[PDB]
Amino acid sequence: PKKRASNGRNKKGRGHVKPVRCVNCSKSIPKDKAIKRMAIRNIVEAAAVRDLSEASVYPEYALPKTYNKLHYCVSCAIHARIVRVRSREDRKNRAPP
Amino acid sequence: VDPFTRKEWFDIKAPSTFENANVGKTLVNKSTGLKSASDALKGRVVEVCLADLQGSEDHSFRKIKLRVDEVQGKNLLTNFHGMDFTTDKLRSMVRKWQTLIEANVTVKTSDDYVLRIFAIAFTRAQANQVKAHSYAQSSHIRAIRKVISEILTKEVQGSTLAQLTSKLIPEVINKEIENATKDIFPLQNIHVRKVKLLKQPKFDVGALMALHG
Amino acid sequence: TPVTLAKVIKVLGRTGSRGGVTQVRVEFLEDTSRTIVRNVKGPVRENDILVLMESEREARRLR
Amino acid sequence: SQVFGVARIYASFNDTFVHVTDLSGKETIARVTGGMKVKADRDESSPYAAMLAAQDVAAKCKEVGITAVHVKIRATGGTRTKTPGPGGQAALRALARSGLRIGRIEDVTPVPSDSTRKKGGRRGRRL
Amino acid sequence: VLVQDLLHPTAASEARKHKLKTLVQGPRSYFLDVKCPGCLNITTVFSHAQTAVTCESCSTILCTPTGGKAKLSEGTSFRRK
RNA sequence: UAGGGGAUCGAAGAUGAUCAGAUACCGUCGUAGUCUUAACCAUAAACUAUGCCGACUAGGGAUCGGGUGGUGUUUUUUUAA
Repeated sequence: PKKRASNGRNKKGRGHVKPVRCVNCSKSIPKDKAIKRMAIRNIVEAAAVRDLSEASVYPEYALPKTYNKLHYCVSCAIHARIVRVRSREDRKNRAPP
Repeated sequence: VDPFTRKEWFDIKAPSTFENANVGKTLVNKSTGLKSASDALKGRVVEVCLADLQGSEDHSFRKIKLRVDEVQGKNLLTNFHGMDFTTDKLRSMVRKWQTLIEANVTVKTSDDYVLRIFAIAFTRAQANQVKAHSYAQSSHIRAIRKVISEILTKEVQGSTLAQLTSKLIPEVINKEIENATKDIFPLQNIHVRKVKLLKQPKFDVGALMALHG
Repeated sequence: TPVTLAKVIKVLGRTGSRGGVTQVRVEFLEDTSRTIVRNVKGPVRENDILVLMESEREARRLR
Repeated sequence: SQVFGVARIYASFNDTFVHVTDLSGKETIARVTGGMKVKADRDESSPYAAMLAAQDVAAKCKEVGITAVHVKIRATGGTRTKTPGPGGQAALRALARSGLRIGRIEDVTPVPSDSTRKKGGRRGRRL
Repeated sequence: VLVQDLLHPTAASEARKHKLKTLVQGPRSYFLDVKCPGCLNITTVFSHAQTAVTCESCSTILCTPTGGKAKLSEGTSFRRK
C-alpha cells in the first residue's frame, strides 16, 4: 500500500493534465498534486511603515499590496515545513488551521 | 569629468483635456558648431499616476503614458501615448472561487488614431447567494464578449483622442456596460485595465498648440 | 545624546535559545500612554525603570 | 514645490540595485550595485549591501537636486522566483531614512503569460 | 420502511416521482382549446410543441418550442384540453 | 518512419559546483523528445498485486444518476406552474 482514496491528487473523469513547474525544486509536476498558496504581504513590513506614512509626500496614498501564487514538488513542500507528517487518521481530514 | 555640469533640464506640461497641465521635470543634454540638442531628446515617454495630474484620489491606481511631441520656452507640450492600470489592483481584483472573462477590439478612431483596447470583466454573485462562489454558463460569456465589442467601436467612432480621453477619466464606458448586460447577468470590477497605440498619423502641430492657452 | 527613560510594565515570555532573553511591553515614564515591545537581557521584573537612548526599534521576536 | 526622480530598485538573488534616473528614464543617474559596498564578495544581496547602498542614492540624488521620489519594485522576475530578495526591503527602509520624499509605490516584477520553458530539467534542481 | 402499501401509496408520492415509476406509467404532458384573440379558433395544441402552430389558417403566431413546454403569445385563453 | 511544430522542460552531450574519487546528487544552458498528422511497436506495480456470471447471508448512515409519494420548502405574482 494502497496509501489515499484519491491516490495523491485531484483526478477524476479527467484522465491526463497540464503540469506545473516548481518556484523552489525548479521539478516537474501535475496541476492536481501541485499544493498551492497565496504569501500575500505588504511590500512596505511592520517596522518601517510608521518611516514611510511619515516621509511620504502624501497627506496618507494607502499602502498597495503584493500579489502572487506559489507552486510546489511535494518533496520541497516537507523539507520546507509547509505541509508536514499528519498520524494516518490525521490525514483524511481539510482545514486551513 | 562630471557626467551633471552639462545637463539642461526642461518642464513637462500635459493636454490643457486634463488637470494639473503641470506634471515634474526631465534631464536631456547642448551641442556644437553644426549639430543640435532639442530634437536629440524629444521623441520620448513619461508615465505619473492619474492622481499628481486629475488631482483626485479616487483614481488614487492607473497611470497615463504621455509623449513629448515638441519643445518651446524650455515647455515640453504634450500629446496623449496611452493608458495603464496599477498592477496589483488587476492581480488582486481576481479571486479564486470565481468566472473570469475577456476583452478585445481594435480601430480607426475619424483624429485618424489606430487603437487597441483591454475590457477585462468579472462574474459577481448576488445580494443573497447560497453557493460558495458565482459562476458563468459559457454561451452566456460568448454573448458577453460580443455585446462588449460594439458598445466599444461605436464609443470610439464618435471619436478623436481628446474627445475619447474624457470618456476614460470619468469611467463612463464602465457604466455603459453593466445597462447593456444586466438585460442578460450580474457583473463587477468591468474595466478599460488598459489601451495602447500602434498607427498614429502625421504631426499636425495645432490640429495639437489647439490643446492649450 | 538624548536619553529616554522608559518603564517596564508587562513582562511577557522567555526567549533566546539560552534563556539569555526576557520578552518585554514599555510605558514611557519621561509621555505615559505610548506602550510600544522591545527586548532586554537580565534576571527582570515588572518596574525595572529601563534605559534607552534609542527612543523605538519598534522590536520583533530570536533561537 | 518639489521635483521627482524615479527610483529604478531591483533585488533577486546574490545582487541588488539602487538605480535613480529622469521620470522618463531615457536618461539615468547615480546607479549603485550591491558587490560595490561589500569587498567580502560573498554576500553580494545583503540586507546591509543594499542598506549602505541606498545612501549613495541620496548622496548623488541630493547632489543634482532630487529633493524627492516616485518607486520601482522588480524581482529575477522572468520565467524566475517573483519573490523579491533582501534588497528590496532594507532599501525601501533606508531610502525613507535619507531625507527622501516618497511617492507612488508598486511592483513591476516580470510576469509572464507562460511559455519560456524554465531551467533545471524535469526531475529538477537538487545537493 | 419495514413494510408498505406499495399498492396505491399517496397521490403526494407520485406527482414528484419520475414519469416512468408511479407502478403504472403515465404522461405529464397534456393538451389546449386557443382563442389568437381575433378569431374564435379552436386549435388543439400540445404542451410540448417541437413547431409554432399556425392558428386554423389569420396567420397566428402562437407558441414557440423550447426544452420542454411552449412559450405560448400574450393573446391566448389556453383552457386546458 | 517521413512531413509539420520546435515556447517550456530536458536522458543525452558540455559544463561550474561539492567530493578522498564523483563519470551522481546541487546550479546554468542544452539537441533529441515532449506537441500534431500519418503510419509501426503491444509492453507496465495494465494494481483492488483480488477472473467473470450468478444465487443467499447483518446492521447502519452519507453521496451521483433515475423514478414514486407527502393540502411536503422556498421562490411570490394572484393561487399556482
